[PDB]
Parts: sequence; structure tokens; C-alpha cells
Amino acid sequence: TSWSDRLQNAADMPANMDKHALKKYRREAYHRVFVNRSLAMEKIKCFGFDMDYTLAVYKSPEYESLGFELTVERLVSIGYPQELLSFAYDSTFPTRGLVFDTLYGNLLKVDAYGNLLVCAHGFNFIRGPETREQYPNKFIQRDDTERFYILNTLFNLPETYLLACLVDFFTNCPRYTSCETGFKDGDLFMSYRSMFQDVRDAVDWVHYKGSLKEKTVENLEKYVVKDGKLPLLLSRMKEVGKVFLATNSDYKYTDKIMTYLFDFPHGPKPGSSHRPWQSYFDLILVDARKPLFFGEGTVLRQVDTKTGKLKIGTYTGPLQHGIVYSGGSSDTICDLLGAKGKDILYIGDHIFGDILKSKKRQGWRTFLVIPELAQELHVWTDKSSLFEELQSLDIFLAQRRIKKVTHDMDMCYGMMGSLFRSGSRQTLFASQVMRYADLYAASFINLLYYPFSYLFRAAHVLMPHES
Amino acid sequence: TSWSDRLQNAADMPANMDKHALKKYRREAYHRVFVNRSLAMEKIKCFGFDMDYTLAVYKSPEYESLGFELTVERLVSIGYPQELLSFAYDSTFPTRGLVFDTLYGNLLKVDAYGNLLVCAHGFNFIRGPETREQYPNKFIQRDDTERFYILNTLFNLPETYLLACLVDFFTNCPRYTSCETGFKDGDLFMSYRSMFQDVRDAVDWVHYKGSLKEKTVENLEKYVVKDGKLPLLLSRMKEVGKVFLATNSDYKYTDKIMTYLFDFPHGPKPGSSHRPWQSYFDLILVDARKPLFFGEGTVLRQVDTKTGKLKIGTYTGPLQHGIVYSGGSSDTICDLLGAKGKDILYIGDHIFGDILKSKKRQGWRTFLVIPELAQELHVWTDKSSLFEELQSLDIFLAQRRIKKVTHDMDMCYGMMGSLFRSGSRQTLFASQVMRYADLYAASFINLLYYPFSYLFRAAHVLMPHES
Ligand SMILES: [Mg+2]
Ligand SMILES: [Mg+2]
Repeated sequence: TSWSDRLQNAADMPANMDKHALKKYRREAYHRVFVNRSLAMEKIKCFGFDMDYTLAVYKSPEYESLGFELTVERLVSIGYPQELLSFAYDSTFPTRGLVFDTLYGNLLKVDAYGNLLVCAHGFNFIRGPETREQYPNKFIQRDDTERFYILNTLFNLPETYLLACLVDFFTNCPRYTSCETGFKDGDLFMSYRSMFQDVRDAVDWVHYKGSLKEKTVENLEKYVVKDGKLPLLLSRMKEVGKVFLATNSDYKYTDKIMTYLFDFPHGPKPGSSHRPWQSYFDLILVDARKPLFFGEGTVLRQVDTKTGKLKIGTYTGPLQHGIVYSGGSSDTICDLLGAKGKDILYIGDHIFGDILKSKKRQGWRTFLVIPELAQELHVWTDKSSLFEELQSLDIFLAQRRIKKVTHDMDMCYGMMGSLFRSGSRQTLFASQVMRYADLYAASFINLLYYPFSYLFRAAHVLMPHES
Repeated sequence: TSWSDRLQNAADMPANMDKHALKKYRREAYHRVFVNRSLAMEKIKCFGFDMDYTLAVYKSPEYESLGFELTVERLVSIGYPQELLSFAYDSTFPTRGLVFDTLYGNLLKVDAYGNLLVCAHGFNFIRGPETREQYPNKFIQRDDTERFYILNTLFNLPETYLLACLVDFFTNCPRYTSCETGFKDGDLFMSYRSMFQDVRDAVDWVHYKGSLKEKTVENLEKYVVKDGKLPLLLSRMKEVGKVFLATNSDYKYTDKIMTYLFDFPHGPKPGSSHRPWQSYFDLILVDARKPLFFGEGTVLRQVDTKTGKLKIGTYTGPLQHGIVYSGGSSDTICDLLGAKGKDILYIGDHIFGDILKSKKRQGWRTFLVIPELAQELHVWTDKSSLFEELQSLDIFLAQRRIKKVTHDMDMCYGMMGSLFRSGSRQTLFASQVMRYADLYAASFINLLYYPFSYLFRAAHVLMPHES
């Protein structure tokens, strides 16, 4: 099964708010909130939510497969070869947080320090010695954003795989000659960089100018996890604080998704009257443009909720009941809900644009949703054997077996391994989760299972000379 | 006593290279190398050294007091008031790694996340509630380099204290009216920012156009720690690898300092012939301009070692015996010593310009010298009681006593507390040591006490969900 299967299984369950049931439930990994830094919930005055891959978790592999399919069609449409059409999305290939090197056309799994853990060129996994040809120090300068692109979001799962399909196809298609930095077809040269830009633009185009959204919304059961405990959680938050939505997506789409998310015969709990999704929020903001939202932002606009268009002009009014904002900045939230950054818990899946940025620019408290965790956890438990074997093989040498066992652990997760590590080496992703997510979970719903008085605790950190 | 007292005490001792003596010596905190990330020394092919506050550790408080005294004289010289002349350097005030806020004229001790641990305005320590006036979220955006300056080096110890003297003097001098962002004297307005720039320029001027260097070199016993084990360590490194000097300072100064550093009746060991400092290095480079050195660098020049001037032109030749370089880049070192970044251990005291930058830009291995550690360690041991009391007071509540005990621990270190923490809260400095220094010690000489085969080990890191 998939991580969205695990999530949706848990979603289909009623909430048993009996306090002993709660305590028991959240000691189970699947339902636990994990803590990187201590957070006293009683201090949180505003709970803020992201929408895509946070409140609205898209079913896998269905959604990735749709995105891939329409990206490929867009590319064939602009003149890429018909062979593309025979590609089919494969969920066992891509892991999130990979770096596409646009110079050399490789996918890299790196650690926090730019060190190379895995290198695939198409579907060929390049081993240690061979990577030194292009990476003399087995290292990339990942801030070199012109050359290196980090495929940080679940939205990038289909393109991670498509990049590899395309490198593989051109490499092995006799019409094209492979060169260091791209492919020659007679008098046309396609660099990996230009190829990469096309894929990137086509993904954007599918989400913005194409048919992805329309196809999602016309079959919401197929594409979006739904959970009757969402209204319960939000109603409970609203009892102790303020709740807000801040989404990069536009009004029309947010309304269709959010309406689905709340589409039950009842309100917070079974038996209670249904109420519109907007009622659960003290402030609703779309077209956020995160991460820029956490700095200068853009001009504050007001949505005409009847037409779905923006009113003409900058909005200069106060928080009214029923107003929906567009644009603005993180200061809009603070000022209008009368909060300081440390009074806000923002909940989101984008490690960069939701968590890193809110934490560094603004000192918000952060909760990261990691939808893959719901399944990464089952693997970590079931194959704790291998990791233990590896753990123990590092102490006995304190070599070829370290390498063989690493590969066997990593393969259980997929061709590109755990989101969090390659053997004993932690990924950039893992290290940024630890660095900037105060709390993290497989789902935001795991907060339901903790009283609002709860103190999420982490042990104090000590330097080597201090221990 | 001072940290340089501790260092010089250890320096005055001969090396007992008996292997059992070695093992014993380095288990003592003062002589230990501390490990943030595992490092196999057998992999290191080049050992690179910084000079100022690394090889050449300046005696405290003598050196800071000299710098302060000449900075103050420079300022009076350009028209600051004669009262400045009655200031005298006080070593118990400043801690390294403070942030001067140029808007409000405060010194801040912050954590990795910009959270405020201490705020002093002149010598007035502003408590929790009062800091919310200027810092509504008790937080600064430390990347806002136009507003916030981090006083990261031992060279900045005198200016940290001078900033506070000056804020205190203008505040309490009846000629000046204190405003939010600076001081009014009739028709002249002095912002904290313009004041700060003057101090900063005057420090630069003292080091570059003034008399600090001349006064150092005319009394090297007073101002610079010297240790007969330096040549031993370097000779031993040269047996297993290549040794290089890369200093921001110029040739003439480097030669006077380095000659002092090696001024013993003997060479590597007692009884052996003395040899010139340059003989210990496979590559010597001055005017490095770190951190830019770790990127594009500057043009490679060759020093005329007879005149102390640079030859005219870019140097296009190979590594020759006896050549001294100026400028260039980190690639100069790699290319000319035929090394890759992970074959280099660079040793230095500048957390930013030596360690952070070499690690992020180039993947060098890093050893940070923390000269204050030689004394920070004695306090941590002797007052382990207080920290233990605090440690234990955090678990019993798992408040006013947490706060009172924090202050008593921090005061043992100075008015601005440990370099590494304020109570249980770790400083930005501490967190960057952990993040970018693979190894660290109170002195580079602590490497002497470890065989070159040694494996510096750190335990593998696990995420909360993995433990
Ligand atoms: Mg999202
Ligand atoms: Mg230095």
C-alpha cells in the first residue's frame, strides 16, 4: 500500500475523545506528533494552515500519475517526441527532496553538506568511483541555484521521475547523440538545462493554464483524502485561539477543495448541523505567494467571493466577518489577528516556503506535515533489523558489508531510498526538518490527540565539550 | 586568570611523546580535540593553517586593551569628545559573538533562531518585558546585515566593549539628548548606526593605517603566545601530508609574527638545528581575503620576499620552492597541492570566514580554534553545580528560580555570559560551531596528542521518529 492509503485508513476512523483512548492512540508512531524543539501549546494563540498537501492531501499514486500524464502531453504538444507518450508513472522510482543537476542531467540525493549519497543518470545508478569524474570531491554547492534544483515538494514527484525517463530515453534513442551536457540531434542541441526548464514550465502550465485542477475537482474521491475529524480539530482550536488559512492557491480552487474537505452530513461531530468551511476560520487568505509572503509580500487584495475575481484596488479595511483576502504578507496575519510570531503555529508541508521561511524571517512556530511519513514509519519498524545490522557493523570497525547492507535497507523504501537517509547518512531534507520544523507528523490531525495544554518536550542540546 | 594565561601555561610545557603520556594528556578537557562529525585523520592529505588567533594567539587582556586604546584615540582624533580618553578596557564586560543592533544601539546575545537571550543598552541590561518595546517578538532577523552586525572575532572584543562605553557615555552626558535611534546635540544628530560605522572604521584604520601592528611587533612577548611544540606538530604533519598557510594578513606582518612563533634555539625538538618558519610549509599564502577566497577569490600574485612588495602582474607559474603567494583562491591550494576539499583539514578561529565558508562553498574539513575555551572549560567544570541545579529545575516543572539560577551561572563567565549559552539556551555561536566545525579545540596544538591514524568519532544522528 501507499502512504496516502495509510493516511486515508486513519481518516475513515471516528474520533474517540475519551482521554485514555487519546493517550493510548498517540503513543503509536502513526498518530504521534514528533518534537525537534520544545513547544508549549498553551502559548499558541493562532493556528494557521496551508491547504495543498496539508489539509488537502492528494491520493497517491493517482494524483502524481495524473500530473505526469498531463506534463508529458504538454511536452509532446510543444514538439517533444511521441515516445514520451509510452512513459507511465512509476511510484517506486522517485523519492522527494532530490537535486536535479542541470549541467550533467543527474538526480542527486545529498546530505546537509552537499555530499553525494546517490547519483542516478536516467535509471543508471552511478557508483562511488564513477561520480568523481563529474563531482571530483563528491560534493555540490547547493546554493548554486542556477545549476542545482531541489525537488522539495510532493508536486515535484512526477517531474523527478519524468526527468529520469527523459534522460534514459534520449540516451538510448539512436536519433540522439549523448554529450557531456546534453543531447545532439543533427543541427539541434538540447542541453539538460533547457530540457529541465521545459519540464518545469510544463508542470507549472499544467497546474495553471492546463486541465489538472479541473480533472482533480471533477473526481475528488479519486484524488483527495477526506477526514471527518478536520472540523472537530478546527472547532476545538477555535475554542482556545484563532484559526487561519494561508494558501498559495486561488479562491476558486480553494473553495472547491475546502468544500469537499468539509462535505459530511455533520459539523464538528456526528449529529451536529453541517457548517460552511469558511466558518471555521477567523482569517482566510489565498494567492499567498509563499515564501515572498514572509517578507515584503504583495499588495493586500480582497476577493469577490461571488465572482471569484479580485476587487479592483488594494484593500484598506479591517477584518470583517466573511471577507477573504488575496496576497499581502505575514504581517497582515499578525496585525489583523493581533499576534506575534511566537503566538502562531503554522502548519504546512513545504519545508522551504512554509517552515524554513516562516521560522527564519519571522520567528513563527512551525509544524511540518510529511505525508510520506505514514509509510516511511512502517518500513523503519518492520526493517529495523537491517538498520540495526548496519548500526552494529559501524561499531565493529570501531566496509564492503556496510555498502551492501546500506543498499538493502534503502531499497525497501524505493529506488531512491528513504526520504530521510541513505543508510547511516541523513539527507538534506532530514537535516532541515530537524533544523526548522519545531514539530512534525505524518498528518496535522495528529494534533487532535493532544490537549491544548500539552508541553511538547525535547531534551536540551549539549555541545561535545559540555557532555 | 585569563584564557591566554591558560594557553600560555600549556605552551611553556615540553611535549612528552611517550604514547601512554599522550593518551592520558588528551583525555583532560584542556588538551582534548572535540568532534561534531566523525573525521578519519588518515584521509587528511593537507593541513592548512590560519595565522591570527590561530597560530598567533594574542595575549589577553593586553592585546584587546591595546586595540581599544588605539581605537579610542583614533576616534578622539576625528572629533569624538575627550571623555572617551577616560575609558579603559574591561575584559569582564564583552563576550564574543554579540550582535550590535545599529537601529536601537543595543548589544544582543541571540540563539540560532534570532531569539533574544540578553539585551544591553550601554551597561543597562534590559529585562524580558522591557525588550518587547523594541523587539515585539523577542527576535531579530539576523540576515538583515544592514541593521545587525555580529561581532564574531576576538578582534571585535575591544569594539564590543567600546560600543557599550559609548552608548553609556552619551546617554548619561548632559550635552546630549537621547532619542530612539541615536543622540541629539543641538543641530547635530548622531544615529547609533553612524556611531557604529565610525567605531568599525577606526578599528580597521588602527589595524591597517595606524600603529597597532608596529606596537605588537615591538613587544611580541607581551602580545603573542609562543609554544615550542608548534614546530614539532608541523614537522610531524609534513611526514604524512602537505602543510599550508593561508592568512588574511600581509607578508611583512606574517613574517615578523611567524619568525617570533618559531624563535627557539631549536627546530622541531630540543637539540635539533633551528630552521626558518617558511621551511615548515609546502605553500604559503597571504592577503587571502577570506571568505571571498572560498569563491571567486582574487588574482594570484607573487610576493617579492626581499622587498615585501608584490611583483607586478598575475603569477602564472607553478609551485616553486620558496615562492610566497598573495591573493588567489581556495582552488589555488587545491590545484597546486593536488588535493580535493575532503583531503584538506583547514584550522582557524573565524567561525564565518574560515569554517562556515570553507565547509559550505568548498566541502573542506574544518577544525575551529576557540581560544576562550581554555577558560570556558574551567568554569563549566568548577560551576557544574549551578548548571546541574538548572538542569534539575527544568525537569521538576516537567520558573522565577529558573531565571535567578540562569543569571548566577552566566555571571561566572562575565557580564555577557558564556560564549556558548545563556543558561539552557545555546547561542548562535554554539549552534554554528556544532553545524560547521567538524572538530574544535581550545588550541590547534591539541592535534599533537593524537596519532595521524586516529578516528575522531561522533555518534550518528537520529530524528525524533527514528529514536
Ligand atoms: Mg502545501
Ligand atoms: Mg584568524
